[PDB]
Amino acid sequence: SPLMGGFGMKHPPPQILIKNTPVPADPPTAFNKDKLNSFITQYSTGQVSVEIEWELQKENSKRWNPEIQYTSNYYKSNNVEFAVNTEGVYSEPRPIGTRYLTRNL
Amino acid sequence: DGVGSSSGNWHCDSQWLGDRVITTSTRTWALPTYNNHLYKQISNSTSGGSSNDNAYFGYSTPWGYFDFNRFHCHFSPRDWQRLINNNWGFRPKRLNFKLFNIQVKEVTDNNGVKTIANNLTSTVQVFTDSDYQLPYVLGSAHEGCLPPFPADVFMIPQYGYLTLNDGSQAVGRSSFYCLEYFPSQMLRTGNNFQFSYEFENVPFHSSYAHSQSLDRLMNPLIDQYLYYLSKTINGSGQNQQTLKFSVAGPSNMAVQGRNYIPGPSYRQQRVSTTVTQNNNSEFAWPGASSWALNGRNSLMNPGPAMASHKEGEDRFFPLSGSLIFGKQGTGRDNVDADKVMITNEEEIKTTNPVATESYGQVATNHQSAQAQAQTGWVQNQGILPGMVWQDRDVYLQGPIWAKIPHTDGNFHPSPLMGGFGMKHPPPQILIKNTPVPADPPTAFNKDKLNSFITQYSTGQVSVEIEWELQKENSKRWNPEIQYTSNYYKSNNVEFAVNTEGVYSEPRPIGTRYLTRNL
Amino acid sequence: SPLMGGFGMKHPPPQILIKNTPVPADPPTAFNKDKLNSFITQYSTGQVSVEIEWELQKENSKRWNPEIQYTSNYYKSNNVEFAVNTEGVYSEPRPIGTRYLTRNL
Amino acid sequence: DGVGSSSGNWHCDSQWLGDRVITTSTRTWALPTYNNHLYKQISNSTSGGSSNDNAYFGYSTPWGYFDFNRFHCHFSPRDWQRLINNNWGFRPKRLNFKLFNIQVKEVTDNNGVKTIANNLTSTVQVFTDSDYQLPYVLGSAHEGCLPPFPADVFMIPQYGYLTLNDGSQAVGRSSFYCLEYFPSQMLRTGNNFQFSYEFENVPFHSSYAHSQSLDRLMNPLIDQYLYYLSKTINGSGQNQQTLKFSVAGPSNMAVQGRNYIPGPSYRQQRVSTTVTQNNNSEFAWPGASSWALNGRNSLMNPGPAMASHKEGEDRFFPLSGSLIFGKQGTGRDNVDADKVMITNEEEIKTTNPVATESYGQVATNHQSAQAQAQTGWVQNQGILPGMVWQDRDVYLQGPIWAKIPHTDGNFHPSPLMGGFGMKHPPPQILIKNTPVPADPPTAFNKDKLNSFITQYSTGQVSVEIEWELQKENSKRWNPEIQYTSNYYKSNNVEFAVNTEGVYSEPRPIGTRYLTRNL
Repeated sequence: SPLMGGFGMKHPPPQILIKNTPVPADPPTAFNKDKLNSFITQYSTGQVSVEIEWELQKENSKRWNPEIQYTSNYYKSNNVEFAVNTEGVYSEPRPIGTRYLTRNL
Repeated sequence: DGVGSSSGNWHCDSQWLGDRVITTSTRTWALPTYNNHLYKQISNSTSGGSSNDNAYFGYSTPWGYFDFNRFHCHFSPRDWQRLINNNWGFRPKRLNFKLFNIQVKEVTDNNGVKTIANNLTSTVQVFTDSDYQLPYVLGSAHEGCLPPFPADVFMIPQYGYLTLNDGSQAVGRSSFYCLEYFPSQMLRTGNNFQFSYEFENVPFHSSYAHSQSLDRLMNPLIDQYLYYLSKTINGSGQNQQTLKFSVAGPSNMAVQGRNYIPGPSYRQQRVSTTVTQNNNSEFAWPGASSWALNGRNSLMNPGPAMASHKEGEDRFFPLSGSLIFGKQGTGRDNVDADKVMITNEEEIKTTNPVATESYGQVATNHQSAQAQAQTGWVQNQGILPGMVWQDRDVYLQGPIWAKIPHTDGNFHPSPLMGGFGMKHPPPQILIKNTPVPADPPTAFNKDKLNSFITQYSTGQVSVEIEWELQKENSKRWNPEIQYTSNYYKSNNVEFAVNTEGVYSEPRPIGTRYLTRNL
Repeated sequence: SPLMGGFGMKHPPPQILIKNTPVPADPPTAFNKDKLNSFITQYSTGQVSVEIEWELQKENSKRWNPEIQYTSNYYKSNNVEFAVNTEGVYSEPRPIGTRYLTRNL
Repeated sequence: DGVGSSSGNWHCDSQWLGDRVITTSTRTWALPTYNNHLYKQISNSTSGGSSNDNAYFGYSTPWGYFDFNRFHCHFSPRDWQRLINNNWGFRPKRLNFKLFNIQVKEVTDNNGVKTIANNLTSTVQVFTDSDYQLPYVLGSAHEGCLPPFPADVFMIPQYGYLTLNDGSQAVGRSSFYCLEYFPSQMLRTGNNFQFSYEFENVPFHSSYAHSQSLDRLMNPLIDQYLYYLSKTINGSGQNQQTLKFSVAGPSNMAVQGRNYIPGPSYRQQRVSTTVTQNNNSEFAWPGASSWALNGRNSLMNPGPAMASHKEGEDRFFPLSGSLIFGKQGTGRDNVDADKVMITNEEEIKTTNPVATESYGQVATNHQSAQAQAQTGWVQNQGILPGMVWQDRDVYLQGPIWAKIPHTDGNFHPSPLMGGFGMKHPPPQILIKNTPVPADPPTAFNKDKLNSFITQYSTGQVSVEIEWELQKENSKRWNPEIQYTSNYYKSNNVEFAVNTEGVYSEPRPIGTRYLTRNL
């Protein structure tokens, strides 16, 4: 199990590598054997989509009293947590774990 | 399809069948980049607001939206005249919407001069809130709808929404919505977008005016078999108390028994358009009727459907009881009375109470030999069994529909500004230009990109709505009142363009000209 | 809708009425027309079971920030909320509503 | 069935097939009312505890539970002797459990005299935690199991559980379980209860002792083809440094290369049963090995499976390294050494390190002409590749199984007290007398009833377990060591009743008498 947290796999999702194909500038009219070092300045943009299906393990606890749950605080604040600021900057105000429900040992 | 092939044709026409009329309208739109592709938290603090009643909290989105929630977006003045002069009612049935001929442009500024060129590879994103998961802003009479004149090119309004607020601050229950968290179709210059919508069943709008009044439904020739107390004393002194009863008949119609009563009220202040009849004081906000929600006062505007004025009292209006439209070219702030068009609901005076009067009088004590009978003015009256009323009339330039708020209970959810109330109205159609980043640095930087190519998009939008008609079957002998243009000579034709090409709507047009019995 | 909260029905769950059948004591050996007023002192006990099926309306919100949720407080206390005391007394420490999730108006 | 018909028969026997042995045991039980039908919060404050290491928080339930997690509950001494003398291994396969002949009694006290009578209409509730939704208390060596002697009548232990605690207080993560929130069968005197359970696949228990040691697996007649550094200096002064190498052979077995090494360690303190060899100080708790969890120290007891003592050192034991059983009639607190039975694991000295020794020595520096080579005692050693070890032996009076804690990771989850570790062990069987209220008041009172008829229940319980056997196929020529009774005359027969009818187990019996190669 990865020490930083997560799922350890011998064959994880493969690395996806992307590069802009070089586009040479105008070459000299006389042959030169050296590799070209004059290229048209280029960059690329586009959209990327990733879809992941997750399997869930539902809880079947017989605990009587209510569990601890992650919840936002109703108390008034200048900004909504996990939202944008007045300058459009998105922020994550706190780390959120996964361990709120309980089960016996 | 391709760069050199049109993705749609210009459809703008009205087709009149027997019980149905199909309206089609096409417009050319322009969509800029809003908020520089950013979401921004907004509030009365950001806009400088100070009053508690106007405090708000919300977000402004980089998305635009298409709005066609005004009748003139679909009906020409002639079609509107035909509809109102030939039908007792109408209602929308189904909707067809199309986006096509997408054209995305890039703008480059060198020095005080801008050059515009096509960006054939850029995309525009469009999706419909068919599940109604976003705040609905089409239920407010906002600007930015399709122009009434087909030749006008219009700018797509920016989409924004409000959430729960405490002053200029938010609360934990406040919600933040990201419109990129929705699946949306991405369209290049060759692509088009279309969807169909079916209106939920709604009652026909009352495009008629009653030819009878609620207090004059009896036979004027026959007495009732019911009696009334005519006298209490002994006429022509002390100790003169003696009960009396008389038949209620044509000579005294006011005391006849009646099965139904006029609809509810919430009294408005009365304002004259003859300025010297008004009080010499500032009474707008103070004198206005209002309602309160969580400590915030909101103007009662336009409020319950009530008759604007008593017969012959045309100079008076209720302070916030009526829709006010602005004439062409009218300014935004503090314009004179001649620069606006004050609608009136005099047609519903036969069933609805007068906005500036008490509902009636109610007994307030027990009369006796020592105490004279006392009555009190009913300034507001709620719904009572046996009440009947007419809803507010709709107008050519007025709204068409509104979304019924998702609540546990509601009563007669006809929109108070006029139109058809629906739990599932036509969905919001949101559109945005996909950001196109400028040249990024050659060294990786984790910050989000803030340098983008200046872009805007343009194209055509078509909306087709099928309307169901309720024909009139009146046996009235004398001719009806009909909306008509005036033959008398004028410098310009009403509902036409001026010498500068400016289209104007000179007056609001209602729907209630034909008559039917009560 | 009931003003105290709940579901209003013209035909709600019917009233279930229960009574111990009277068991007369020894009657006199001579007939007496008066109704008997001497009965064996009795009481009854047993188990009662009620099963109710509830239909659920799931939430389909597009809200980005986390919702307000009912949660127990982790902070230490002498007793667990909604549990028994050292004397076996069960207690409900607070009223719990139903309105924590949010939706547009 | 009915009041006058038995709901089951007395089944108590052992059936020995070829590779399987089926043990059946029946006992008579008595179940009182616990906590007067109440759930009670318990903690070290309620019991008067003060130390941090012994602080706890939990609940005591009115439910009892059936426990048969000890080998003597199923195996008679003769059956145990056969199993240990004739098999190299064994493991449970399947389970059958029965409750029958339910008898519920009511107790009435008039004045210093109690009368007991049947209550034919009262019920007893039984259910199994097949989904393992309740805290598992069968994994601890608790009293209250079925008696080893079939004629003994036993009292059902009360069920209790512990949750998260901070001192004597609870936290928000603490859980409270109501056992009435589970479906349970209600049984009158005519009803019976039964269920079947299948043991999950577990390795065979090692009921053998190795006839070879891990350091003596080589051929004693042939040299290795590997060398060792025999000398470093120049024998018989200064400047005498010269490397040397020799063949590792039978004459020096300690330096031969080996492929596998003894298993892990965690050193224990050494205690002599000859009291005058021990230090004249109080060293129990202080001198003991421990581990810490959330600031609480818990004794390392019994800890890793390690050899109890070196060859011939029988008088010594590890301070908390071994299971300690009490002789019949032994008191609860501060009993002498002759009143308890100290188990030992000398059979695993061939593969496991000695509990009271260092694992070995490890280099702690770089030797040079100025610094002499230094080594340090490895007092605890974790798992290393190539390690082999034997688990702790099981005993006739020892535990059978335990529940593997539901955690993300574990290593070799064999219970440290001995037995078979299972993620899904035999489920807890919980039993309780249904409360029978006394006469209630004739006027309604909303408070829960606190006046109940004094009741207790009795009946028979039967459990049948099928065990799989691993037969021995040794080629050993000389006879093996076998467990045997001593013929020499004695006042009483071992594993029998006394003149007062008291059954006693005079010694712990292991399983490792047969031998096999390493």
